[PDB]
Amino acid sequence: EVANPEHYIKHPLQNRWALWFFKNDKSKTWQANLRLISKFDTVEDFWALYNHIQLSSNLMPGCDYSLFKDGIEPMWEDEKNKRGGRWLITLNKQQRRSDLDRFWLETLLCLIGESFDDYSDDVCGAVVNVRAKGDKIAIWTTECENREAVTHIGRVYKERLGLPPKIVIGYQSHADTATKSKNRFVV
Ligand SMILES: CNc1nc2nc(-c3ccc(P(=O)(O)O)cc3)n(CCOc3ccc(Cl)cc3)c2c(=O)[nH]1
Repeated sequence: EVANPEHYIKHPLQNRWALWFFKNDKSKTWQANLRLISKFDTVEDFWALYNHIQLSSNLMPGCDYSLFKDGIEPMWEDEKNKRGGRWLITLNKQQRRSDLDRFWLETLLCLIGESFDDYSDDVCGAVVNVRAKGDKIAIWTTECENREAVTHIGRVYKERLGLPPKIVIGYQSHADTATKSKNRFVV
């Protein structure tokens, strides 16, 4: 006597995500430049979000997007972030053209579609940096000492972007990034 959900039910993601924007407006404190766009926990709502906002390639230099599981703030300071690190994809300025938007989207669909299976717990979120000096996309993991997790994650990622095995990508811990110029792991 009830309706068959398939038709009218939204498709719930395994997690609620929060999309954040950072605009480099040099006359404000960094923490205050970072602002929450919106949150979503369903497939339909993700596409509503993605489609109504600018492609990463059309953001001006010094701006960022990032997507984090709800309750993880997208900064080193977060409880789930302080012991962690990231897989860094350094894109040059010719890959802003052919790669950026599809690397970022693939990243988004990796997070919310939980492509890391078991390891999906160690995932916190991801960041795309638009810079004049060449762009960045990073995946944040929770613990920079879970080698089995960190490296399987980084390897599924590399594969999921379609990167050839010539290209190596490195994982830096947050404590190193936050204090320094170097990779804990490479794939
Ligand atoms: C003490 N508070 C604090 N300051 C920070 N400064 C950075 C940071 C890291 C790298 C670069 P770069 O690529 O220009 O070299 C610039 C700044 N971060 C890391 C997060 O960055 C994010 C940027 C944008 C978004 Cl949408 C999310 C995170 C933090 C942070 O986590 N906490």
